[PDB]
Amino acid sequence: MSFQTLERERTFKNPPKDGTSFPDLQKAVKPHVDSFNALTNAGLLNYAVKEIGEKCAFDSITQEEGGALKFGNKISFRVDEVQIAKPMLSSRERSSINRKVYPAEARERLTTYKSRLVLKFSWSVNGGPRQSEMREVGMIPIMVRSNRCHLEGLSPAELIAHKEESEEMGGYFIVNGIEKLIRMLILPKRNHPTAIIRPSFANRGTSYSQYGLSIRCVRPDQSSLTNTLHYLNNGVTMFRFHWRKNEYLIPSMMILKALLETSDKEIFEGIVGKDLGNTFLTDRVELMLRAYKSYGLYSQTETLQYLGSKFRVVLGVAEDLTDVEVGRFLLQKVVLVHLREAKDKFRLLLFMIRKLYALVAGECCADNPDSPQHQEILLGGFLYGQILKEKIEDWLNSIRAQINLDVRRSAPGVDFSDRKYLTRVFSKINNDIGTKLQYFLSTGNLVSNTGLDLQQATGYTVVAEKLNFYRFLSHFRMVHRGAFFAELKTTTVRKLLPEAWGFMCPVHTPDGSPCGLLNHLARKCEIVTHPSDVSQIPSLLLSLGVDPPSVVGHESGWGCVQLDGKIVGWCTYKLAKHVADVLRLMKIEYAVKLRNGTATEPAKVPLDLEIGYVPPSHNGQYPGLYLFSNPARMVRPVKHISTGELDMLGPFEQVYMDIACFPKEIVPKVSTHVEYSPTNVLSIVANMTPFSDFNQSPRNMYQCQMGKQTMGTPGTALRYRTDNKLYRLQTGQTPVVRPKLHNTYGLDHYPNGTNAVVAVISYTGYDMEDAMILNKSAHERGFGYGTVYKGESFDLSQKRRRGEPVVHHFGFAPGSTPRREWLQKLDADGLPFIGIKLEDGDPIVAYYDESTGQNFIETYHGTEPGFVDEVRLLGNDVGDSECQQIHVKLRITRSPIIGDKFSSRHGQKGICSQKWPTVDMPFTESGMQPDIIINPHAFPSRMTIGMFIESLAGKAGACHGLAQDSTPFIYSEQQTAADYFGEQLVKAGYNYHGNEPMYSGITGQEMKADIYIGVVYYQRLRHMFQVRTTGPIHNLTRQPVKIRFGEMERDAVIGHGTSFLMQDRLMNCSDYAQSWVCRDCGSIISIMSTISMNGVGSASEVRCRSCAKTSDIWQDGSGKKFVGGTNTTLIALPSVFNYLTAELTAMNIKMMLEVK
Amino acid sequence: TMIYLCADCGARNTIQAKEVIRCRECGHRVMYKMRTKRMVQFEAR
Amino acid sequence: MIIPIRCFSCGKVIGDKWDTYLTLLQEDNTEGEALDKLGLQRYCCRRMILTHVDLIEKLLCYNPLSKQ
Ligand SMILES: [Zn+2]
Ligand SMILES: [Zn+2]
Ligand SMILES: [Zn+2]
Repeated sequence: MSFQTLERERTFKNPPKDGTSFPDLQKAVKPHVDSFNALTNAGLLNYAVKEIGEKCAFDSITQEEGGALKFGNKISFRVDEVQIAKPMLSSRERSSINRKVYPAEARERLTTYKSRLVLKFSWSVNGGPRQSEMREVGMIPIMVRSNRCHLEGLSPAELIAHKEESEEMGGYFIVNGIEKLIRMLILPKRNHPTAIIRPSFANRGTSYSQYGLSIRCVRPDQSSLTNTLHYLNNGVTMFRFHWRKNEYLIPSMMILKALLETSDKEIFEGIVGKDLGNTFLTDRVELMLRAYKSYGLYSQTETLQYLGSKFRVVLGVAEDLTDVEVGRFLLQKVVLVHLREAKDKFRLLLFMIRKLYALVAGECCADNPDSPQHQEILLGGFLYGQILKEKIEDWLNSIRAQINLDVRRSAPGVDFSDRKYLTRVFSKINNDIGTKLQYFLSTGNLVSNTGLDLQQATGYTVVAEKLNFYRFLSHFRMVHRGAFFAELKTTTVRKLLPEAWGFMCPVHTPDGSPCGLLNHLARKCEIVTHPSDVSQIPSLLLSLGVDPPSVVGHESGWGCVQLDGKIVGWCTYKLAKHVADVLRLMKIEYAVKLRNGTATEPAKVPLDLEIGYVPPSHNGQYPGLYLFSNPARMVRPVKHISTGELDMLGPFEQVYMDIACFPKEIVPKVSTHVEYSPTNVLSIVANMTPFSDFNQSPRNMYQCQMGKQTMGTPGTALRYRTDNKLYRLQTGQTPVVRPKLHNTYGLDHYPNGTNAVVAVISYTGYDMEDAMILNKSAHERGFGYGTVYKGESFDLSQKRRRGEPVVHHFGFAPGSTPRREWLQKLDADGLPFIGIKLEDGDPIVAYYDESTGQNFIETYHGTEPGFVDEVRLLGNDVGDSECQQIHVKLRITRSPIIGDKFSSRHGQKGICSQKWPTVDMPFTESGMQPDIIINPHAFPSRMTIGMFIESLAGKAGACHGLAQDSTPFIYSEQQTAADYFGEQLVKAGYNYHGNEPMYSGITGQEMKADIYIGVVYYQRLRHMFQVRTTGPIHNLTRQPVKIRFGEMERDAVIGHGTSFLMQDRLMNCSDYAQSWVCRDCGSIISIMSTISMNGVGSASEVRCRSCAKTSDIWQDGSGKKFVGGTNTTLIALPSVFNYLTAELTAMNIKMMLEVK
Repeated sequence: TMIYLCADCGARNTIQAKEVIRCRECGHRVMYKMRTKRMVQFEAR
Repeated sequence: MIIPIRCFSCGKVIGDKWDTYLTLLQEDNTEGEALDKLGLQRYCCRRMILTHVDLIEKLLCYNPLSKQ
């Protein structure tokens, strides 16, 4: 492979008008963007609002023995649908062509990127009116590039027509200007009953035990709620769940007989109907039926009414209607919300308690919720829709509450037929929610009356920190488990349990405390987000050899098949595996058809569906076929080996699949799948690593974590970036050694370092302890040239607290103006010259008050010479606003200075120590000086052998002109890449071991030993002093205001036994003071200098008040004569002790220190 | 007055202090300041 | 940004040699070793005009003083 130059040039020169040149990137960000689309389209929100329902309000007449407390004027209202239009221009007309607002502008004017939000409100007057009307409830953000922005479908060309870079990605909501983002978080698996064993159960429900079973059941609008099965020691199971952030425990048997008009014999024959008289299952089930019988009732309706009458309070249901319908409300709304047919819910509850008991007796191994097996992902658009629906419902409940209080006062206006009344109440409630979503996206704090079945409730959003492009992408693709486990330091999930191969990268993970917690996805692993119809799945299963029974069609060796939480049939495990194989085969075959010319019918068997065939084994997972078609699942591709076609599966079949790593590794008759490539196991940044399969893994880990913090280009369209701090390096080039995907992924458009002439040699003596040297000449010649962009804005509204209108205006009050600094910097508008050098004590901008008519000023907080590259007059609003916001983008220069950090792409960080003179440097027989000298004392104990490999490869590819490919897991132990490059280089003419004979720069005569020289890719970091002789002292305690010395240092100095040094550093240098004391009374505050004795005469000899009562006598500042209190002396002591005495006197407790 | 640049339309606007801010020819509401000729001196390091 | 004249390692100026090397790959059908015709005997000042990114021809299409 060669560097695509003519491609790159005839790319840049003419931006493509067809489409994005780098589809892999758009695919890499595909999660969030498709989340947004599936939100707006794909009938997602309409499902949420429909399954919200409607709210009723009326005039309640108390029953007062009536039993049916009557009420006539009942209004039941609901929203028909949600309409999200494009973000028009600040909609209200401004006498201009009302156009759209591209997000670039929302970045510029530093404003959130919002679009109007419309509801279709519907009525009912307890008749059948149900007329409609649209209600605006504010404006909510929109994500970039998404299905409701003006940037989707756009080619890089018109993206350049706007001020977004050629390869815009989208994926962040622009709030206030700052790129916010919703992180991907891991949840358990959807709707699959998981087994659980955890001690935390038993200590709370003491009759319970750690044995348990749960399921996170989810509605069609993706609104999951959980409900756990608690197997208690007596034998019954409690049906835990959550509502109003509160746990609730109702006996399983209760809800069972309440679910279906069922006879207890039907229960017993469903639960254990098999192997008649299985000891454990029989006796436990009996105990359960009996313990419920103890108190419960018999028929279904009695239990329904009892339940409704028991739970009518926490329910926000219609108060007046009835009581049994309350129970049905429960049974429909909480128990198993994913399902709809009560009989089917009942069958599954049976299967669930059956599996639970099997787990009780060790007949099934414990499911691991701490494993990507039992886990799926939350997207952004999905949680966005869920919280949106939540606010919808709170809005409905608020307006219902307003109608209710409207009735309740006496009868101010009570006419649920006049639309005028509805207008009045609509105005009565706060009709903006868009600010609520914008608020959360700014904060992340999920303020909900219900946790939405989510452990943690804070920190839900990250900011798309564009410091570096890798930081960018990694921000998109990272996932996290939640600080609820971070507070827990254990050998728990923080471990890399080996179900991630090809799913989430092994090495790509920060170090420190959040090490292991947050892991990024692998390279190719996608998340299916668009479900499909599966009706032909039960049809095909029925035709295939299973059947759903009505009376128990179940026996011993028969396994159960699950369609994403719906029992559909049974078959022996041989039939189970055969069904699994034939079904995937149908899926793949119809896939290769629909992809190509073959007609694309509604897919019989779509690719997304995962066939979790679980073979049986003792003390293993509860065996059972498990078909899943739910979206939001981890799904990765490989090649099915029987055919030659694509194959997709998730982290449920992995643990049971023999997928070969290599076409070479396959052993026939068993291995049924082959990896596309081992590449497909790593993440993006970790994959973009020369010979990453060589260095000891911690090096690669530092490599990812630090390379995400590099001083490269953060993009191309910088001119219109309103960020706080960006970083750009001036002279960039692609590496000589690279993995191919660095060209594929279009990384040619964000170089992050250059290619240095590295020579490993212990020559100078300054480069130990990992240190490094920088050739002076190569440095002045334009080496890694750091350029910081620090962009500050100023705004006048903040200093307009209240009471007055806009008063300040930028510029100068007409008349006088300071020239000594201001007119030299400020142009005339109070705004500085474009490109004028500033310093610290320097005005930046000038506004004056109107009333006072005096000029104010703004100084440069920063403490390094900065210029100004551009100033921006932000239109404050829609229009008709004076310029109340200005934006200055200061450019700071940071050449490579002593004390800054460099690092190759192997975690080999170094520090610019001395910038050696270019002539005192050694040289090759060709003579070019080593631009960078590193030490040989860095490679042992760091195992960075891939560094040497990269070095040799660079030395070769540079000479020949080759873009050395270094993809991991190509070179075998047969021929080492060492030998391959050794051929390359011996062809170049250089040494085969990379050595080269060098002459000492300082002595001139050659070294006894050849020296290792190559061409590494070096990027610069950005992580890179306060003197205080004296200064301000504190207000209270006269301390130098906020360097630290003490409280561990004290141990040090007293360890040396060096008292004078201690009293010197901590008393003398800190706070030294003279104060008098009354020697007799021993108090330090009753002292006072005597007052007005005579003329200047002698000194005013201080005296004591406590020790007191013509020359001896004296007076007071108020004139009170006194006498005595003579014995007074002067003592040195730190003033902070004086402060202590003060605040201790404030307690009436005081010490009486004496003196000699 | 002051002379600025309509961001999109690219049109000199000649706006004055205490004024509604927008492009006069196209209506845009974001404008940069032009770079006047101002003596600045640099070292070559 | 622009091709960094006076390469780091070598002392040879190269800033002249960018478009003259570009229209060698472009229309001369020779591979990167056209730089051998340029006279970069070393590899040091050689690896610049080889793997230099000329990003600035894409940054320049961002004049807000485009008047259009
Ligand atoms: Zn006294
Ligand atoms: Zn305009
Ligand atoms: Zn050179």
